[PDB]
Amino acid sequence: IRCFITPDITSKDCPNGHVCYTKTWCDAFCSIRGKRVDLGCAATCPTVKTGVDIQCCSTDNCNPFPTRKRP
Amino acid sequence: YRGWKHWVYYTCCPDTPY
Repeated sequence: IRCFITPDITSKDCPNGHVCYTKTWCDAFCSIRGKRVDLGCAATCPTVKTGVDIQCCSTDNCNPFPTRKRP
Repeated sequence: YRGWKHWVYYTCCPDTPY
């Protein structure tokens, strides 16, 4: 359910979601175009650390201003 | 020409799942 703007892509709401899981994770490389960091839509706050900056928030409007790219 | 993109990701226009 629309937890932030959009997970991988643009079109719809994360098919898997509960908490606005602001996941700034790179795994090792970060192979997608150039993620705009944290969005979420997953479950719990099980780690939130290491090389994974996670701003897991269970608020209603976790998505402050509809800006994606910008200029 | 033609080959536009299947590139957007982060919103602007349609999808990047193709």
